[PDB]
Amino acid sequence: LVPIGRGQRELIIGDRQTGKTAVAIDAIIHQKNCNEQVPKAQRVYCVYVAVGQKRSTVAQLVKLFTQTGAMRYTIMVSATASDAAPLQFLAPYSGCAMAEYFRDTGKHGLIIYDDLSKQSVAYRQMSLLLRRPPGREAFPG
Amino acid sequence: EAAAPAGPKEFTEVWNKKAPSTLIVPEFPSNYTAVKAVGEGQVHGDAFPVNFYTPHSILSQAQKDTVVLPGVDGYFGVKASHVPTIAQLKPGVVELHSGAESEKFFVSGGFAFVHPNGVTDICVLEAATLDQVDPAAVKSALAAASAAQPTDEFEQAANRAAIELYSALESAVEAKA
Amino acid sequence: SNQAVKQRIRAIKNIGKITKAMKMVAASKMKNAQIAVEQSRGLVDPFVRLFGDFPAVNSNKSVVVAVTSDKGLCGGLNSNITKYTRATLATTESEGKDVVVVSIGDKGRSQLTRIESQRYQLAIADTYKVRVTFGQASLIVEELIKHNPQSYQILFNKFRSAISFKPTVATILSPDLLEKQLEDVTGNSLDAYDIEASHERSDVLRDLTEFHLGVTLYNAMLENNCSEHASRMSAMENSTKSAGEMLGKLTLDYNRKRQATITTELIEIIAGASALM
Amino acid sequence: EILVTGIKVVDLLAPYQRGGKIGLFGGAGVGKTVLIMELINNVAKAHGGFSVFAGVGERTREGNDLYREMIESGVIKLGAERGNSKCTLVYGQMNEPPGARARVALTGLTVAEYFRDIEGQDVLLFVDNIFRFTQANSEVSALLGRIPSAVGYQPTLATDLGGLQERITTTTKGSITSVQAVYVPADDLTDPAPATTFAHLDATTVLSRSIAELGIYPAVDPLDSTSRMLNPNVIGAEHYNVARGVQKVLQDYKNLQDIIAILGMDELSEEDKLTVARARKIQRFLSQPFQVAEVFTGTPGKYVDLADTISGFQGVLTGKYDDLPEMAFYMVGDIKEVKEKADKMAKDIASRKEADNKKVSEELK
Amino acid sequence: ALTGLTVAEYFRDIEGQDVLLFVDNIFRFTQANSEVSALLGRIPSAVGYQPTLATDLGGLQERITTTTKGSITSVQAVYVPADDLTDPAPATTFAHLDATTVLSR
Amino acid sequence: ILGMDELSEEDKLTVARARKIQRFLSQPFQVAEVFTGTPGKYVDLADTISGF
Amino acid sequence: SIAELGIYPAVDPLDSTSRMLNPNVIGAEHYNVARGVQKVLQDYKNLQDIIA
Amino acid sequence: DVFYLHSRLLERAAKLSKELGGGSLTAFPVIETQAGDVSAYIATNVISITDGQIFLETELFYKGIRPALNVGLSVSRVGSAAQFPGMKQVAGTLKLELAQYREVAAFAQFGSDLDAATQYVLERGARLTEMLKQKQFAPIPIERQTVAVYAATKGFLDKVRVQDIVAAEEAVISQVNPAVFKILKANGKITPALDAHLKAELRKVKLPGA
Amino acid sequence: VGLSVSRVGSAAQFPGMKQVAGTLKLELAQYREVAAFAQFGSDLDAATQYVLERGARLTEMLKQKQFAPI
Amino acid sequence: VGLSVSRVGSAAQFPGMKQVAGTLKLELAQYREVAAFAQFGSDLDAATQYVLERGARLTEMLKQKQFAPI
Ligand SMILES: Nc1ncnc2c1ncn2[C@@H]1O[C@H](COP(=O)(O)OP(=O)(O)OP(=O)(O)O)[C@@H](O)[C@H]1O
Ligand SMILES: Nc1ncnc2c1ncn2[C@@H]1O[C@H](COP(=O)(O)OP(=O)(O)O)[C@@H](O)[C@H]1O
Ligand SMILES: [Mg+2]
Ligand SMILES: [Mg+2]
Repeated sequence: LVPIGRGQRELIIGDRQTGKTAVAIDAIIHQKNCNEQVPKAQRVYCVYVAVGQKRSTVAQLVKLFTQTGAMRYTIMVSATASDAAPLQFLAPYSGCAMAEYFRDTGKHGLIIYDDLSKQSVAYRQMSLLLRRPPGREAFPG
Repeated sequence: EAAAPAGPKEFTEVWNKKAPSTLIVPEFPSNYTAVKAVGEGQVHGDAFPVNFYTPHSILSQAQKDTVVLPGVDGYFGVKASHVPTIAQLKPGVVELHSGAESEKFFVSGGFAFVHPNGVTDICVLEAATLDQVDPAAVKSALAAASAAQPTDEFEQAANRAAIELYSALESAVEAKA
Repeated sequence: SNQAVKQRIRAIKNIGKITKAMKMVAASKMKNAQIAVEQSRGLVDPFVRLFGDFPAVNSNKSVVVAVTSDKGLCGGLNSNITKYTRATLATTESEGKDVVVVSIGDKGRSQLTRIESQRYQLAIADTYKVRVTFGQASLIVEELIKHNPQSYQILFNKFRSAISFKPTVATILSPDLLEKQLEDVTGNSLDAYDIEASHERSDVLRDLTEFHLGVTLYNAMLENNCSEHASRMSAMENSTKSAGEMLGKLTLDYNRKRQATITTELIEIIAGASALM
Repeated sequence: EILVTGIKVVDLLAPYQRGGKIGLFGGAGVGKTVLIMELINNVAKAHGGFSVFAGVGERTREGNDLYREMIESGVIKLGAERGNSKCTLVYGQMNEPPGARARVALTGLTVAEYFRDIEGQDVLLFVDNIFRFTQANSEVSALLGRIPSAVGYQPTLATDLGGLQERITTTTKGSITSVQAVYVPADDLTDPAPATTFAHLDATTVLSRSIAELGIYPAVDPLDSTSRMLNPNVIGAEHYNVARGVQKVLQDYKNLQDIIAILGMDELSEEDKLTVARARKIQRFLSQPFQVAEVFTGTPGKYVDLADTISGFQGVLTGKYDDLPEMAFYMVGDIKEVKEKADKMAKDIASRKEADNKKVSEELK
Repeated sequence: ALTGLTVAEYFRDIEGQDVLLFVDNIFRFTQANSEVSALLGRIPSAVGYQPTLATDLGGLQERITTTTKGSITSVQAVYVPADDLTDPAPATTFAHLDATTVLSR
Repeated sequence: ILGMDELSEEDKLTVARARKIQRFLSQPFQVAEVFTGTPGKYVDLADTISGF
Repeated sequence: SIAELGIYPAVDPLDSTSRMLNPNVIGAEHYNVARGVQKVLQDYKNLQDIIA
Repeated sequence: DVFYLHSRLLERAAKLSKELGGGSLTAFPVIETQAGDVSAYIATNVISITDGQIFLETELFYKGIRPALNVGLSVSRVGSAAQFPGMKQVAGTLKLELAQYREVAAFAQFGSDLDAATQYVLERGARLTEMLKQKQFAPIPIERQTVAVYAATKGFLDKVRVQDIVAAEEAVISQVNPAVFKILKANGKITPALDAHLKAELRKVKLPGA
Repeated sequence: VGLSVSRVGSAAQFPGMKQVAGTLKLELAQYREVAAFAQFGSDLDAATQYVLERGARLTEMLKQKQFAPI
Repeated sequence: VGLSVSRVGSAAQFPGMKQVAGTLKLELAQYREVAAFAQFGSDLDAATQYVLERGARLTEMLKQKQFAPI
């Protein structure tokens, strides 16, 4: 129904506990299933950016990825909820810089910014505590 | 022999045992019928209750003293206590009488009962009084009816009904008194 | 956000207007089709005064008719009749007999072909599309004596009042099969009548029970049509009061969200201005 | 690993993990203290380890009630037998200033963290209203000189709540089974303080105000409560399929809710009137009497085992109980007790016409 | 409205009479005080009214009373904004009203 | 939607009372007799309670 | 709403406006078929609520 | 801190221990809602502070039912242990009969139809409703309340029409001899010696109407 | 399905799925077209009842489990 | 028509229009309250169908082309 492409940014939007992380995980697991099959340059290297999630969920996700063998191609950037708000703000950029290595060197990357609705709350925390004037829902400009 | 007495009282027990107990027992047309046949009364002398009926209208429900009805064996008058009869009617003029004054409805067929308690029931499908019929149409309609006689005898049954009704209507419009 | 509840208020408001229109449409249709019901009530009683009322007969082939409605906002009428239909159809089936089930009105065919599909041979709709007349009931009754049953159960709603609609069952016995026999006591109860017809009594009773089936079928669909309009007049009344209670609740919810929106937008503006002032 | 609580809507539709964070979301008077007292009653007795109760900004009446009901239960022993006590109370109740309510959850966490890390134990940490932690920081941050974020909360909401909630974990050397109550501030689940703490929980049990207005207690919303244990690879497919079937029937009844309002049930399809009757049954069958609610209702409590709920909810789904009335399922434990209530409703409609009780010759007794 | 209350308060406190006071649109009194407190730099309360809405209304409505020498009765025209009786300006004004005269079309 | 003919006699007696009650709530004012001619009425409370 | 019916381009025929839609500008024959299309579309938009 | 404003005020209404004199303090905060909305900020604040609630409905109040207590939404679970016994005996079947009366709300013959077998609970819940109505500034002693609701809920006012239960219950209080009120207040419960003399006193009174 | 869009559409999916998926995308639009007309039960002319099962079979085809990509 | 007011009102209109428009706004109000029945097939009691056709020709009376005042 909604087919992705190879350089496409596709938003997984929904309410809580509807299966957004699940769609992203099936994308990463399917890329492990197809990387063992294609000649060396159609292989997709995944990056999971886990912003704002609890550390138990990231442990469950690393357990799942390593028991299915998908951790061989996956990087996981994990700025959890107890981390400082600049680490949660900066972890999508860290993960994108890790996954841009494969884009810049002829390979193919795939990145999931899981809970990008939490990077904005961490950025709002930083900008309100740096005394920058708030806006819509007190988010920065 | 009546050892299997169907009825409204005897449907109720088989219903109360078989059907669910949430429902009230379904009604019957006997529950809406106030006057009957076998249980006597309703005459009190020279009067008798006449109920002249059509599916679209209730033409009379008063009491009369004589009614003359066009039976298949000819006309016949029903006085206050006639013999109980089920008289099929042919096309003709049903005439009510309450005394000196009379109303004459021309009917198309039907039946006519009079019951053992003296109540009579005239049951016809269409009864138009003689003022409502024009005679210029019944003559041309009988001329168009007594002319074309198809061999399909369903249509000749309809033609026989046509010429019977129209002829009795034509004799019913020169029969003013 | 605060636009969906506004158009939802508009939708419920127009639904309330629609159902208040349909209520008085059904009121006008009940007020004119009531005199026809009281006029047709006369002809059914000379036959039940003559033949009587024998619902609990033992027959071997029987046609049961459920007189339903065509349009589907009746509010608990056709379901009531398909309850009573099988409630009396299981009451009079204990003999290992044949049953043909017929429905008048296609909301009967939507409700009877799932509850008795083994016995359902006929579905008659579009009966109320202009008006019900006696020739129409006569054609339907001729389709009922296409089969040759021993009895006829007719299920309809008698227009008792504008609020009460008593569901009735009316029974018609076949002439040579049960009509002479359910009158036998100490001889016969029909022998007091002197037949003044052309042929023998086995044809007079044939003509009389065909007439009696047609008359009670005419009155059946006519009474049921008046009660269908009178129950639609009450169901649309409940629909207006329900869509008025819903509108009165949803307007309060809209006013709460309106006040909350003005407060939170103003708090956003003050918080953005206090950071600079 | 699953933690059976003995509550039907909790076991079936959102089962609790034995070492995970558990949230009870409620809206001021829907029953999340009675639910947490029933979880103490059902869980903390059969648990062999230690319990901590952190009362963060709740009624002091309830703190005295829990203390006395724990002394008479023997869970707290006074004086010389104090070493056999199994529970530690830490109380920062709603009379305390906001600096005390904002740090008393950390006290309760520290007492639980000692038993987790040092003693190697399995701990239960009940926190009554973890919302009041967030609210107390929101009270003190208005005076700390910060620009406020959305609805009026501090700009550091999520990092405050995350730095508190990331300490309540099962580690490799101990487990904290934490049941937290969360208050939603104006029956608003989109308020930032409930919406922030949805993310730190394994099982959310969202309690509804309208379900409580129906009279169905506990007022757990079956279509707003979730769990990570509702998965066939942990609870088995026979439990998972009946839970997803019950949720499917309750959602398919929720989709008819305004048609039933503005038109009535008279016009619905007979494959959907079956759905409405079955869902009115299985939403009375989630109702349950509690052992802690028997003091103000009088009906005794019903602990229902898990297999009883799974079999009892298969039966209403398949159609094995379509003849029993709706109210036969209300406030009963098992599907067995539906059958003894269904016929007891049919004695008592027949016991109206049996006798004419008069009392004679007792004026000299 | 306070000028009108003063001219009525003379006839109450000095003349010793039963005075009427017609405050035409008490809502426009509320709205004018909302504008005044917005111009003085104060933070608005709920929907946008003054924080002092209850006490600015109660400064007017509490001098309209019966004392030992006379009384002031007050027939106040009430405007209800956005057809909303729970709007805080008519919700505050209705707390002081002792009667209600609804004129219908 | 139905008509005054189908009403009860007590459901027409309330109509016959309420029409003259709502007519008896009317009053000609003294401030309108400048331009409407009909003189104005000042009704006491004792007359009002008994007359209703 | 037009695009959820699969109709592309999803131009709202009512909510679109132009300064050229004037009988002095594009001609009265064009203007009347435009206003007639908008008339029948607004009538159907008002009838959908009683259709459902 | 508008929660703390009310919480630090209402927490001072306590029942002290026996070491502190045994004194108490009962609080009745009053909260005005707007259009019956109890999901307001302050209303949900004080609901989550106070032990019970007394919801007063505008629909009942403008239907003549005064005190207009919403009997379903109103709770008090702390003072339910501290009830007058005897009143606790009859109040159970009182609010159970009113509870199954609230299942006959807006569909007696308003909603769809009538079954007319639950006319007993309909014309019983009406008499229990007009039993609980009460005028202003006249509070009733508890022993005369429990006698009045005993006469209501045991069926001793079952024959009286709905229009004069206000007169029927004051006739019950004025006509039943005032010894039983002293027995009921001193014993504090409807003792097995007392229900007999109560039921003997309750059949010999002339209730108006009928 | 009605609210989830994609900018590339074709030219960036499987060609064999491109043969068999346009007739699924439009047929689910037909299936959603009749869901607001399934509360009465008139069942017009075996069309609004035929796609009422055909699209309902397609939406059941699109369901799948978790952690098990195909 | 129902939401457009003029608080000056009839004191400042054409006196030849004032005796004709007082009928017009009244029967336009009558047409506005009977506005759902225009979309119906079952005709009502012809005290409403009369005001339906009358109000329809009255709304078509008040139409006016642009830049051509009367
Ligand atoms: N295809 C599926 N089939 C069955 N269950 C599923 C499917 N996808 C997800 N789930 C279940 O739904 C629940 C929510 O999934 P998931 O965590 O992916 O959603 P989420 O939106 O990321 O939630 P959160 O916002 O809490 O992170 C999980 O418990 C998972 O077991
Ligand atoms: N399981 C239940 N059974 C019966 N009544 C309940 C139940 N849960 C809550 N209630 C009622 O709801 C009220 C809510 O009490 P409580 O749990 O203290 O609310 P809160 O959610 O504000 O802590 C209780 O007084 C009780 O009367
Ligand atoms: Mg997620
Ligand atoms: Mg609490």
